[PDB]
Amino acid sequence: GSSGSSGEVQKPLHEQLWYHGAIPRAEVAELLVHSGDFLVRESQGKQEYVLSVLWDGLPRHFIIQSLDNLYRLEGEGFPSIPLLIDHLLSTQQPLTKKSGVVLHRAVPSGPSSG
Repeated sequence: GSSGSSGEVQKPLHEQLWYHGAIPRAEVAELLVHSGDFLVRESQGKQEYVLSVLWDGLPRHFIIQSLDNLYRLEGEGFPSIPLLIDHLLSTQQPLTKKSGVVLHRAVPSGPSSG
C-alpha cells in the first residue's frame, strides 16, 4: 500500500494526540499507565498548559513556563509546545533535576481520532 512522511513536529498543539484539552485530573490518571508516559492538559480558567508525566508510580504535573516567547521547564525552550516536547523525546533530557523524569512515549486521546 502506502504511507506519508512530513515534519509532524510542527503540527499545532490542538491536533497533538497527547493534547487531551482542559480535562480534569481523574481522566488524566487513566491515561498514564507506565513511567515515561506523558500528556498535556490545559489549566482550569487560566490559559496555561500543564505537562503531566508518570514516573516512580506518581503522575507528576509540570506547569509549562513561557517568558522568552519560547516555552521551557529547566533547560532550553522552543517557539512552540510540540517543538519542545519533541526535543525532550529526541535528546532524552530530564524534565527537572529535582525529579529526573524523562518522556518516553505520548498517550493518545483514544482510537476516536489521531
